[PDB]
Amino acid sequence: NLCPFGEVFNATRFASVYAWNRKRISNCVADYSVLYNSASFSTFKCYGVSPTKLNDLCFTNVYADSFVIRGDEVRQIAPGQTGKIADYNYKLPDDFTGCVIAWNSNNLDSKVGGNYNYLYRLFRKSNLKPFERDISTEIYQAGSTPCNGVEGFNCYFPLQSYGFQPTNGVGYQPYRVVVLSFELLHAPATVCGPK
Amino acid sequence: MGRDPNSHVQLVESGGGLVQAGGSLRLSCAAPGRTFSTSAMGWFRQAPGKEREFVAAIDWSNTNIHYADTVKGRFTISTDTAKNTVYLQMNNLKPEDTAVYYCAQGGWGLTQPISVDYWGKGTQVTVSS
Ligand SMILES: *[C@@H]1O[C@H](CO[C@@H]2O[C@@H](C)[C@@H](O)[C@@H](O)[C@@H]2O)[C@@H](O[C@@H]2O[C@H](CO)[C@@H](O)[C@H](O)[C@H]2NC(C)=O)[C@H](O)[C@H]1NC(C)=O
Repeated sequence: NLCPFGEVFNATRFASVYAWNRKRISNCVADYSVLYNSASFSTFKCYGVSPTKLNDLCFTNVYADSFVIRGDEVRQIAPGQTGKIADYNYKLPDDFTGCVIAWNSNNLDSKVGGNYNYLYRLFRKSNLKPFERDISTEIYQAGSTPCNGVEGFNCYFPLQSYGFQPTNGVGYQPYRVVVLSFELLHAPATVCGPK
Repeated sequence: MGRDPNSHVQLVESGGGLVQAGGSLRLSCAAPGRTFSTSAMGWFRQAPGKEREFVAAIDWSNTNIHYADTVKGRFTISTDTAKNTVYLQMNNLKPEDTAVYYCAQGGWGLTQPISVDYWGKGTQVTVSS
């Protein structure tokens, strides 16, 4: 029973980063070689594990988080980073155990006139904790005047659209990102390599 | 003041200097290993007119050690137990080892040993004949 990685990486549609998707992966054999032999990824790095050893390891829980961000924001999907993605949308732990995988999706996620379906959070009263998700749409109080859900001066709707356009430079183009987290919790293993 | 001078993660190298060929020298890199204990630590070097090249890599558990072929049997990478410092012990130094040596923190890459997240400022090593 092979793990449903084709579902995660080859899905027609990806989530916005503020509403990033989580898929639990369990009770299956994980052929990471379909990934670590492929040459389609612009980013493929792991923390606490080596990419060539994943086929020899067993884990209690495996989660696949996926979303779309700009190419020049992929750097923020790393331990210790700051910026609107790391602070307000998707936060990796400082001691992250897992892998970060990304690839250019300009051919799929850009549109003439701009694809406005992909959103990110621009304002928040505090930084996200690791693996936290915030899907609220409350008006952000940037000044001394309470907003009371009314959008206006100093009172901002907290989400903004990327507006991906196909003629953008590579840094401004959309990138699809999958974060694999490998969890050990003193229980039997559910996900193992093809051994 | 490593490549991103405003980031929370900072790496500071020390120990560079002038050494005679055949001598030894140990570089140090202060690093936030207690906090970022799962990241890969590595050493790079860049000589004048040449591209930066990989030298050595290690995790904070003193395992998963990688070496470039040019330094195998001469260089040794290691960490301290409290996860505060990375080291590059250098033995039987040659003139070709002259370069600015950079410390780096990142993840274990698929196409290369380390996909770097953070860079140090570098320390100059000069080997004379
Ligand atoms: C994600 O899909 C790629 C692309 O595969 C193509 O589309 C599939 C729906 C199916 O119709 C394939 O036959 C197509 O080639 C997968 O990459 C392929 O992987 C197989 C091995 O499983 C390899 O023989 C092919 O050469 C690959 N094709 C390309 C274009 O690289 C990939 O494996 C899928 N990802 C996951 C995680 O399953």
